[PDB]
Amino acid sequence: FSKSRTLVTVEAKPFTSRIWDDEQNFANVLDCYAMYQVGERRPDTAAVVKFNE
Amino acid sequence: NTYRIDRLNTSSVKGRTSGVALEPTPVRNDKMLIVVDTVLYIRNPIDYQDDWTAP
Repeated sequence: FSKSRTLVTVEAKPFTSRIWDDEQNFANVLDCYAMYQVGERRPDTAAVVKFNE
Repeated sequence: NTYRIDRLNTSSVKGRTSGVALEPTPVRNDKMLIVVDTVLYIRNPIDYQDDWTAP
């Protein structure tokens, strides 16, 4: 594929690691979340090769 | 949580002639209460994803 025009990575929340103290439960729980979606703009620029054993 | 306001009654005029005893009359009273016991509320939770994908 092309490394500039074959793929796109739409991001609404980038990578984020966050530590919040739980008080009701004794816990310094650590969250680590990220929301995104990848789509293939211009699939004509990709060339996969299937391998039939 | 309570609140008190006292109340009071009234006496009545009565007649008398010569040698007649003056009948004593009570003046009743009471109290009134207002008690707060309910919490009005609005609870609107917005999820993170909807926050991250909407103004």
